[PDB]
Amino acid sequence: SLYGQQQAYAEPFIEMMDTNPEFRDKRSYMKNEHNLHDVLKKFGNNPILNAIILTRSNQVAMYCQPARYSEKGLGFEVRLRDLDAEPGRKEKEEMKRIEDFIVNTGKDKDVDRDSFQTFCKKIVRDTYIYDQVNFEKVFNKNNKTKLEKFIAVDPSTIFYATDKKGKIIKGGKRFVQVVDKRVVASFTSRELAMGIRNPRTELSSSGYGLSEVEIAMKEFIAYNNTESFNDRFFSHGGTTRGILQIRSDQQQSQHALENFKREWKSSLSGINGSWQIPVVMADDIKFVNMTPTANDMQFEKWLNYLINIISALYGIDPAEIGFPNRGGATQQSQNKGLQPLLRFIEDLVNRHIISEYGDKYTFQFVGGDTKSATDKLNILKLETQIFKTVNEAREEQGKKPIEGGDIILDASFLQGTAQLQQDKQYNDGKQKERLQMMMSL
Amino acid sequence: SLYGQQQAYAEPFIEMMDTNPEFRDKRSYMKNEHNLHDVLKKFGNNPILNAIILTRSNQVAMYCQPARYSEKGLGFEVRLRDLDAEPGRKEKEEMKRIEDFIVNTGKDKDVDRDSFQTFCKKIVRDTYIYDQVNFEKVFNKNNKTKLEKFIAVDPSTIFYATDKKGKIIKGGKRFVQVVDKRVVASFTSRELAMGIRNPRTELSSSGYGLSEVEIAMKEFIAYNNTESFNDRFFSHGGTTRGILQIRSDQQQSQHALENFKREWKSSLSGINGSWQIPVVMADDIKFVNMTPTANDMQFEKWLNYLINIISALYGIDPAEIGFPNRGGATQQSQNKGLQPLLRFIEDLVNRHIISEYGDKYTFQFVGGDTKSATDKLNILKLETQIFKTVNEAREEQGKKPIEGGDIILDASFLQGTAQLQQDKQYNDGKQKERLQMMMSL
Repeated sequence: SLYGQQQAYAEPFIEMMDTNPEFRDKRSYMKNEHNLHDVLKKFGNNPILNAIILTRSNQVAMYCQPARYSEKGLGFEVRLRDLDAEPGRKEKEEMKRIEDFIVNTGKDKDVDRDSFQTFCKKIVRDTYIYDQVNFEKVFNKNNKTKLEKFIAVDPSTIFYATDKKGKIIKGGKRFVQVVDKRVVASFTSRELAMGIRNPRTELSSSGYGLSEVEIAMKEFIAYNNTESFNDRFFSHGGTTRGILQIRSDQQQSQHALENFKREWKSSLSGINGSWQIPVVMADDIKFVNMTPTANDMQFEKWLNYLINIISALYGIDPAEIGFPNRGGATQQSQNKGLQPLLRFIEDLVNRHIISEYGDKYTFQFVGGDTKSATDKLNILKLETQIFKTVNEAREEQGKKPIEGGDIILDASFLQGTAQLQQDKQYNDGKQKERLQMMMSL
Repeated sequence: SLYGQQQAYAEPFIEMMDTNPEFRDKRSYMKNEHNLHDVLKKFGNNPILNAIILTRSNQVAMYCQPARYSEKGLGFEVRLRDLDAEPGRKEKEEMKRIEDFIVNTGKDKDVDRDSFQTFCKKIVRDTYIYDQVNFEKVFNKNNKTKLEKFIAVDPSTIFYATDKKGKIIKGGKRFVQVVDKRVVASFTSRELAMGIRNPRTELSSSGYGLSEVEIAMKEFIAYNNTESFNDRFFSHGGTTRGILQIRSDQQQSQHALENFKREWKSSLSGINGSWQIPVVMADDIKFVNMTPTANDMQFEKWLNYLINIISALYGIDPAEIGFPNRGGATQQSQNKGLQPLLRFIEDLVNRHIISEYGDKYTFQFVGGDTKSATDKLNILKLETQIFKTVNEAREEQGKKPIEGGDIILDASFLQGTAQLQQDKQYNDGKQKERLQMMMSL
């Protein structure tokens, strides 16, 4: 079963003829194709698709460092789940260790291993080519419970493993790695993640994703063709402006025509000839125009239309990649497109890595804050009216408490205490004079 | 192994026929080419690509000096990792030494060695041509643990070394330098860095990067062709405006025609002839127009389109390099393109150089601050209400404490202490009169 024991079927009830009994084929949406990822692999060098992948992965790479060490606060942090909790002495260190582990992508430092930045750039590229992310989790050999590394794996090699009954394996070796159409490795759900952005309930989708490259493939082909068309004017075309027709009772001999070519070029070619005019006394002379006097690119609107569609599927403003936005206006779309990718990476990290440390922690990317010394002083300038005595503030600075602190900085607070002092001095007088009268009587 | 021992294969399982058993070839994306960097080397003189490389490396060069000595605060600094730590007496000097070492690119001063500026300009050029940065680390001959120099190395000469089993070497001499297709040097991971901006999980990518010159190569070729086309009007073209057809019962002899050319030029050429009109009494006279009356460049939109694509791959505004932005609007893109390059250089420096000094330190580029004397006085003008006595402020200035300091500059603070004084004088009176009554009784 794909998810678990259920009485609704979640896979094709009759076993479709997969090429191999051991794994589920990545069939195209229409089943017109069975090797979809080798189709999509051909577009991974497309310049528009790479402009999208590079702009997004450059945006993502800025978060990869820890916010803890980044004075602007931009980055990621490992945090307790509850905002109300205060972390214990050991929890603060465990969170710092998990942060360090993520940064190093593993327990020890090793320059030969990917950084978290390289990992994120990899999986972003994989999401936007394949809509499939995989990374292997490597556990300590002596202690299978202890995670040592996580490494990104080529998604085109990873397939769901299938039982002889055609059911997807659960609980066992759920995944296989296939190279040259033989299984070279296998993995449990514990050892390999799979992440998908565009899920489907469709039974024949078999749990695989859906690439925008598949959806937009016609548009990419049309783009490629219009690019080749415009380039072939130079690469393959006839640029010839026209034909100079000279006509007389009979055509010139080839010798005559070649020394007429010498008369021409020695008198009229280049800068040296540039403003001379030939005189010719042929019976008639005509020039036939075969091209426009002013050539430029064609199908510009067609290209714009195509790229507006492809950008709309990926959720990017064409203006970000150098194309007119046919909507005619518009940052908001950048935010709307980048935030889901960040959340997807967060979801993967939380489910697969942090879950080794248990549910008390959470991994989140965090933006900066507008909490300068000025802003903190404005806040405390209100908190000292509302809450804080001078000495609480100074203690929060690590500055020694002062005699004459322990007061709120409000004139009414002091006017109250000045009242209460008099109240005390009156009750003291009243009670002492009562006692003195009782002792007199 | 590329990264480390793993059960997922990270390289082509069957050894592909590399040209040499000893190193991994830099195959093109489609494997259409095996000598990719000698292809890319031909574009390193491209004017558009150099306009990008020069504008970026000029932007980067401003950071290269230390912020410590730069009164505007712009530059780099070596810092403790934790923002909460206060550096020890020896740590402050070690950080200054590491800064000096970076500036000098080595232990001693030597005018023959690259400065950090020259190093950064080099590796920026290398990133944007090859997407591969290499620098060698040279250790002291007497003490292999002590770093003496780091020097940038030609990335086109550096290849991954491969075992006889076709596996990339790890732990040993991971890198070789190849010149004239023979190995002239070898390096461990300790002795040579490799940096890559555009990583791939693709098994056949073999750990190498992906140049935008490779992706955009068709666009660069189209650009080159359209430039040659527009130049060849002058360099090679016929600029001839038209043919003056004069016609009569028979063509003039060559002698007649050459002395007609003398009659023409002596009467009509240059400024001297400029406003005279010839009278001619031929049977018929015709002028055939062979070019437009007003010539200008062609395919301007095509060029703009191409450069907008190339700029979008590199992440630069065309307006920065003298082209219309086809998006029609837009600094933000400059920031978005320069910040990743800075972070990449930071990541390389942290992983490879600072790591010799251990994880307690961090290298970062830092911008200036808006912390003039005015801003500091505004901040302290609030801190002296919220936190600081006069004497703490003066001590922070190195100015002697004054009698009548030790007070917060708030009227309520003084009104409180003026209360508390009276409170003391009352309790003093009460307690002394209590004692005097006890002694009387």
